Amino acid sequence: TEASSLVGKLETDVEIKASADKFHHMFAGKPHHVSKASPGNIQGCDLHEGDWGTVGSIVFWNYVHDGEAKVAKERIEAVEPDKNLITFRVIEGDLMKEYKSFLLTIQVTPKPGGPGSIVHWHLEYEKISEEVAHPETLLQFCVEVSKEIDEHLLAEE
Repeated sequence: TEASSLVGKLETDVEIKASADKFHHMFAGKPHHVSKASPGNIQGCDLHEGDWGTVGSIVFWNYVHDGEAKVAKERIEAVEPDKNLITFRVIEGDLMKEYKSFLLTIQVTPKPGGPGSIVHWHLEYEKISEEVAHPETLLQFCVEVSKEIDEHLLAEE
């Protein structure tokens, strides 16, 4: 049958130990990062608290994973402050070579109970063609972010 509509989607739910409240906390102007010992340290402007206006925000997340420098190129498409929702748009052209549009939305809310929060991954992507698209790659992207963000929040106060 193939992707008859060519739009494909995949939805997965990852469980985290990180509090949804503690995740939601990143949308506030204090995630803990200070330019200290800097009376005028020139190295560019340190990436601080979001002042990009939330929607339309383009930020880059850079991390080292297995010795490789991994960077995520993203654009905020939509954010629910009350529902704790964040929609990521792919901007990287590399991923655009398999999907002519890829949108992934995550929502972190309490689900098992209390601090137990589940991250709902909602992925929607338009196949350029079937053999061209590889659903595998999105899941790997999701899992590697899930574990990082969870542990990064656990690693912090």
